[PDB]
Amino acid sequence: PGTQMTLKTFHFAGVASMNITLGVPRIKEIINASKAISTPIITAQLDKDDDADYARLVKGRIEKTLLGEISEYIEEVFLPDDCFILVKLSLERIRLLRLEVNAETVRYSICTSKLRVKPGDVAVHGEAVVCVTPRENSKSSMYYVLQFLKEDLPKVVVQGIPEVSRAVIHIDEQSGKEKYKLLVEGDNLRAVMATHGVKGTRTTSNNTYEVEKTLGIEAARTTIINEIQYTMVNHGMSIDRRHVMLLS
Amino acid sequence: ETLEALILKELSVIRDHAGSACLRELDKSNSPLTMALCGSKGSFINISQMIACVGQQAISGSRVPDGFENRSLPHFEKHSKLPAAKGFVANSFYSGLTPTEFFFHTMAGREGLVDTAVKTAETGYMQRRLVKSLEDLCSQYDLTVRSST
Amino acid sequence: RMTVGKLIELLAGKAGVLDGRFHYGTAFGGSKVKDVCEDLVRHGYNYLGKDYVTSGITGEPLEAYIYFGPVYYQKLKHMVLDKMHARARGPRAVLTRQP
Amino acid sequence: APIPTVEEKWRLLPAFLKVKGLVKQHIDSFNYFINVEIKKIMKANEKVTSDADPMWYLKYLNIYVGLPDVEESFNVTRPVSPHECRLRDMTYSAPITVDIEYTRGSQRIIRNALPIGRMPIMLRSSNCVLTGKTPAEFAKLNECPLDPGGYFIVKGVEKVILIQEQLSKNRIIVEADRKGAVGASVTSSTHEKKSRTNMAVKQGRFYLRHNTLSEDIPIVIIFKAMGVESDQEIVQMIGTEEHVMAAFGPSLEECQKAQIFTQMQALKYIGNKVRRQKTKIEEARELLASTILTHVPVKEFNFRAKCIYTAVMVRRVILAQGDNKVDDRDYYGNKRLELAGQLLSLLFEDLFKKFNSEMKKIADQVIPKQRAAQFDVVKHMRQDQITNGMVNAISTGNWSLKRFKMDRQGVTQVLSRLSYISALGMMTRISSQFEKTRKVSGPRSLQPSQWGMLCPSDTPEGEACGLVKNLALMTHITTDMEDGPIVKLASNLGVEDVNLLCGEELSYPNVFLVFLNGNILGVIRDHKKLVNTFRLMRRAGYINEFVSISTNLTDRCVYISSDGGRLCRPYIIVKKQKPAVTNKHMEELAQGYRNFEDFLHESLVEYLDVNEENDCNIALYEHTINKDTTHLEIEPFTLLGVCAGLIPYPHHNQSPRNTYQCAMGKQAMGTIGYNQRNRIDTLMYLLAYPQKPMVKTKTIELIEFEKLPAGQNA
Amino acid sequence: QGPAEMMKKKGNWDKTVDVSDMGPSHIINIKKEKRETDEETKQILRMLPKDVSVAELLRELSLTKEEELLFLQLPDTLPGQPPTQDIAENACTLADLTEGQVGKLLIRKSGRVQLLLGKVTLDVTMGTACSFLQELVSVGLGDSRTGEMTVLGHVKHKLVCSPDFESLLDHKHR
Amino acid sequence: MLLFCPGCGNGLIVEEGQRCHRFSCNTCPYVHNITRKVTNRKYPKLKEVDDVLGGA
Amino acid sequence: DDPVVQEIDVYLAKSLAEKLYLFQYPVRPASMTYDDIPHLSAKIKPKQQKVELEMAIDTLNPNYCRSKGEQIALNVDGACADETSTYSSKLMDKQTFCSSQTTSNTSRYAAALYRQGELHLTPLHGILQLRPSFSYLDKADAKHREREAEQARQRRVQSYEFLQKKHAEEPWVHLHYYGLRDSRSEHERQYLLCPGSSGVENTELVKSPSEYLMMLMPPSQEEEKDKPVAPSNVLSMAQLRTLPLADQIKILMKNVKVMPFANLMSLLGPS
Ligand SMILES: [Zn+2]
Repeated sequence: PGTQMTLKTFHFAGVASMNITLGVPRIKEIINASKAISTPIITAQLDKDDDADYARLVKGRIEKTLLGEISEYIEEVFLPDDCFILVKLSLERIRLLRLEVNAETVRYSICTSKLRVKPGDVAVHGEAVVCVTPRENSKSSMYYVLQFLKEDLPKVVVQGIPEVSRAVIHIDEQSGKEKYKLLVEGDNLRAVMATHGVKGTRTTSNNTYEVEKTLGIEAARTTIINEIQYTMVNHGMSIDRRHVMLLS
Repeated sequence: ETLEALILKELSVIRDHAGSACLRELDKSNSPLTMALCGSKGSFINISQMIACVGQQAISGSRVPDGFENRSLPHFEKHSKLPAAKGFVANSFYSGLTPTEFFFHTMAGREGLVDTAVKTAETGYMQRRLVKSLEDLCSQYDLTVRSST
Repeated sequence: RMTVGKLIELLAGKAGVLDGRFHYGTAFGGSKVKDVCEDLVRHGYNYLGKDYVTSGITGEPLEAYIYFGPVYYQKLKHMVLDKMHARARGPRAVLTRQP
Repeated sequence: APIPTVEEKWRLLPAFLKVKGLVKQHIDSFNYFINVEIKKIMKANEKVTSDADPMWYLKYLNIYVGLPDVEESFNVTRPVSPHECRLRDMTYSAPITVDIEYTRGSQRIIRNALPIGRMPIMLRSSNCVLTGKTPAEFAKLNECPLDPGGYFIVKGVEKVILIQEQLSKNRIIVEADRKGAVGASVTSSTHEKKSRTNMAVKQGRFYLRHNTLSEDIPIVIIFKAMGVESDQEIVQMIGTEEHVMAAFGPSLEECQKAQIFTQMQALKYIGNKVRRQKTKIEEARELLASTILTHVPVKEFNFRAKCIYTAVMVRRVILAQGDNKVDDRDYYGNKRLELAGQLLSLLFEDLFKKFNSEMKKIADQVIPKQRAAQFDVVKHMRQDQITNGMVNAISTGNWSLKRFKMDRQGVTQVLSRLSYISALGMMTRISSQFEKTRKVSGPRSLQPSQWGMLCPSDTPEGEACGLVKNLALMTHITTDMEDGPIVKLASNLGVEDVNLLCGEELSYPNVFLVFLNGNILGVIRDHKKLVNTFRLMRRAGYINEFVSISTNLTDRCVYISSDGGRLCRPYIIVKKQKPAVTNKHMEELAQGYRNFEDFLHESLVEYLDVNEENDCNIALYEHTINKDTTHLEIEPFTLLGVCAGLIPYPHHNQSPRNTYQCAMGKQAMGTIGYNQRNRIDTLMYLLAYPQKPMVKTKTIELIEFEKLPAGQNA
Repeated sequence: QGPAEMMKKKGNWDKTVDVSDMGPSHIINIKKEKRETDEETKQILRMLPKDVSVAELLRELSLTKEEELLFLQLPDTLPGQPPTQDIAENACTLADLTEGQVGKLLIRKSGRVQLLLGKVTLDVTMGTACSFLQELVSVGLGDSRTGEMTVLGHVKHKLVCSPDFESLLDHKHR
Repeated sequence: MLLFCPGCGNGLIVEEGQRCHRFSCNTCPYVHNITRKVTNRKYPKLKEVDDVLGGA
Repeated sequence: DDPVVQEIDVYLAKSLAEKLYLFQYPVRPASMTYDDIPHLSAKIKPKQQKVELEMAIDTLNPNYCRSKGEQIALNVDGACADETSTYSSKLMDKQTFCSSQTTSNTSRYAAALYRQGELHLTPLHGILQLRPSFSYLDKADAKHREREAEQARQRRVQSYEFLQKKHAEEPWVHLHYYGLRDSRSEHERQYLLCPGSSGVENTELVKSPSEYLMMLMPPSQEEEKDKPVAPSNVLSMAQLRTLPLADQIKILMKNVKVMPFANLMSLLGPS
């Protein structure tokens, strides 16, 4: 097949976006069984496929979010007797995003992967603004390290799966059903399955290694055959299934 | 992208209806038509280029990129987006192409012609790596599939 | 293959030979078909180059008309007298004693 | 109503071709070499010095190359024809002699005639028999009037030196690594200094890389070592843009943490890091003075010039973060061509230098001590070395310029005499560097910068598709310039020396830079008036017509180019909605009063480099002219080359069909020359009764192809 | 609304110690710290425009008629000859020119500035303004070892002078 | 935001001021004492509208 | 559009030509000047003119960390030795600046003073940038380090040491400082106001624009490679420069076979 193939254009699954590699390079990667791979697509099924707003809500629950985006304003603060970092939260935006967050959730995120800071260093004034206090560096660096901290915390994750990049709601139109379904990229299946709302027992990953790591090798054996047949036909070459079953 | 999808959409419609407004006027006993009906040689989409209109010459599935600063050639204004300035060729092979159209069309020809050798570069080593791991399996008289051991 | 220039060349060459003139075929120019077509009818040939033809095996006329004309053909260096080759049991390499 | 067309434009093409054009690249380059370059290269090594005995020296004063002749067994000579050399396996060459002076205890010994070696001669160059002859007296030499020339004869086998393609030098470029991290690099090539330099941003702070250092080194430490001691200067030389400085800011914390703040502290800090075979101060300083960013000039220890050079390059990196896009690797404006002259000159340099030094070896071994009386150099002034080196390089086809450190191969090919076309199409060929060493895969395709300079439809079948290519039918390749006057015009027109400025100035959006061949000149306002002044003076003809000027408003810099090796092409000038040329001019040219050169000085046509081609607008046919036009296309079919010019009606066929014919014209059996019966070649194919085509192109009349036809009409 | 979003920060942050008029708290107003621009160097608050040469002269002549120092850039050569020196290759220059009145300067309708130079006219253009400071000085070297020095003032703006080659080659085209 | 010493031109650094906090030069005795309250403004970017409104 | 406004005259002064020098501080924004600062010593090396300054700075003031001043004062000089002490007092009461040469030729640059109705010009004998000296760290390091502690030919003509010896051969010439507030400044500033009438025809500036162009931008090549007898192809419409007429017609008539004379004088000129 690798010789007769045309490898035609316009493969976007009907959403004019999020194309993937096909043909010779894809097969060259399926068979190498590399435990790491690009384009780590994951599919998932909703609890109700017509609940559009709830679909968006679970999307928000699963998508990665950062302190530097949930806030429209951040500032370093210097006072003659104190120094501290300030953040102003985007309240109306959070309502609009339907994000299930609260100011203090940042505090819980704080003291994780941030080197000796304590929750008491954070002054949660209220729903609008929260702030954090520095500490004596005491070695290898000076107190004015504030600058490094001030530009670093905005990067910290506050809500969502760390390993996900983005998720897209796919819609269909056929007479059987005009409904929605959720498509996600990111190389960790176990996380997406472990949430409310998602019909986890139907979730499917394109990369072999993850499904093997989570569902066992007998599920890997089936994902190979699905994947090879999927790529062959989505080109349009006919290979008898018994010829691929042996390979798996 | 929204704009460009509309552009390629309209241009494709131009070719679809141009071929449509050609296939019905051809006589029976016309030769390209006969050889394309029975299917031995050619295709309808091919007759349309050879008579009616050659299409948008996409490079790797996109409109021809801008080579110079914000334009494909000097012969067109900077930041211009009109169809002719990004690959569309309005002539058929019967009226004959014009300098810019000829240059863009030969660019799309060379893109493919580079491929034929290259797409054999990986094929050979799948053909090798596979058979070198899998040529030993054979089917026994008890209907099982067994390796050498 | 879509070689239309080969369809045209065979026509312009015909009007050239019948009138005694060499026709230009430059790029983005050359002699136009809308114009050569009338030199044929001046000599009594069909204005699109296809002619009557009679079968030399049966003697009864063909059922279609046929496209006659003069085309430039150029012979190439790859001859078959130079390419045939067959071995029974000739010499062998010393290091690894196969042919 | 349309503009009245000047229908006779095509006459200009024979006028251009009867002086320039096909095969003339090779001939002109060799002609330039043997007549002005050999003299400079000898001048650069005019005197050798003794080991002892002051005022003992040996001096060259002038050098000659003569005309071709043959050895004979009685130390006697006769001139020879090209064909006697083809038939006798000899080597078509001419002796080299020098006017040497050498010491004798007596104050002088003059010489004028001394054989130092041999030089092969390119056919039809100014020192060969065939030049200037008439077709009726070609017959007496057994040579053919139509033969292209431009190739050599060595050991009896005709050989060609293919046109090579190089990447441009001394020119900064920023790029994204495989890991995504940005970087920048230049090759600071003087006559020998091919050494590279590089910088990295690997972690969020900028650093340099070199073979000379054992680790990597950040920007600010070198800025301190360079003589910029204070911190206030840096924000000047980088700019006052808040996000730019914000990005730069962290790139100095790791520096100011280290308590190194004055130049010598830095020097002794980096001095310990050198790859050697307190002294570290001077050892570091010479390194920073002579071996890093060498192409940028400085007077003694006035480091300011290269300080700003680092500043500008770093600024580009910063703005690379805002937008990742860069200039493509293969935009033809950034690629240079090497002909026979540059290749051969680089070889003769090393060979002559090594001759002189080896002569010194034997001299030093005897002269002071080995006799009671002075030695004579004529006892050792030997002359087979130059001959051996030259002939072996041309015949074998691979050179080792071990001073330059390059060991390329595939520089020569035997001239294919399959037909008439194969010879010509061979003469205009170009090879390339990649040679399937890396998976670039991009450069095989065609880029729009190739318009008109290179043939679109000529590229070999098979694996080398897109690597080899062929020159178009009207294109000139420019020679190098002596750089004298052009600096003066900028100095007067409004440039302000950067040496006098602080650094804030390059920040304002109302100022532009100006470079010349990748070298910095000053700072300018109203770039437009510079361009208008330049073209207005170049049209009237003070400056050389091949000098080019161009602008890049995103970078707010203006580029001046005068280096040699970049292609150029003529266009008609247009102004105020009408072409400059007129039908009356064109009639005069037909009558023979005015020739091409007149058109050049009357400001009716001009050369446009591809790099300058970017800024103007060109109309194809005159009826498409509008307000914005700036030139016009002389004859559009010159987009096509020499083998693509046999195809009639190529603009009707599907292009893959025209590429395949471009490689079967080079194989059709036909005729080879008028002397075809007298040559004894290893293999030669002829047709018995050849006929000329009935439908014929116009390029098929410029190359006189229907005098040597290769087909039949069926 | 600004203050409405600001109230929570107002409730905690609004302290300051700027009333401490004593050593380890005070700042003298002349010893400000420095930011990268002269215009931006107004950091301790108690709470660029465009111009054309003709306008600058107009202000210095009418709106406030006062003398001021300038600095100009001269072209490489003047349209005379090296006085009694006859060029070797020395260009006619101002360096050795005679004292006193030497010429005039004129500006046109529509604001073109030009410099009357004998038979010919030369164009003048403004250079680049800067934030930093420049001054003019001189030295009274009366003795072989010692002397006295004087400073005359600060230069404000600088100019370039350049002949228009278009109006120069037009006398008779090459 | 970077700040330079008027005394020596080098960037100023904050230190543990004795009564009120302090910018100080790393080398020269020039110093600066914090009197006023001061902040710098970041204004980060927010999420786009397409998929924030799409699907409600 | 005519030169209708602001027709100001121009004047030149040579009285201060050898005295004018231009000093600037890139580190000092224009919004303040050094008028209040006493410069305690000034110096020049006239040969290869280069300048050094020395000036005072206040110490009692709150923006002075007197503790830091004392601590570093004990270090930049010998703590209690003061062999080459730069500050007899234990505090940094003074600073020094260095200078850097800006160009090798100041001739094309002149100072200009504007006055209502008159402009006065004078060349500049030199332009130097100014640098704040950071050398005190260097001598602190030197103090700490010292506390812790015929002939063959050469090819070293380009040596740093050689040019530093040439530089060291000139001893430093000292000057007495006087600020801009001194009446000395105006007393000498008047010298630039050169005497003369409002306007007189200049002895120079006589050359014509065509003449001015030719010697402004002279031919780079002073002798032509080939003769105008046409040993190689040569211009035809641009009449041969010096060729005798009898040979000019010969050149013209080798091109065209037959020709009625009536069109010739267009080529050889009506004269
Ligand atoms: Zn400081």
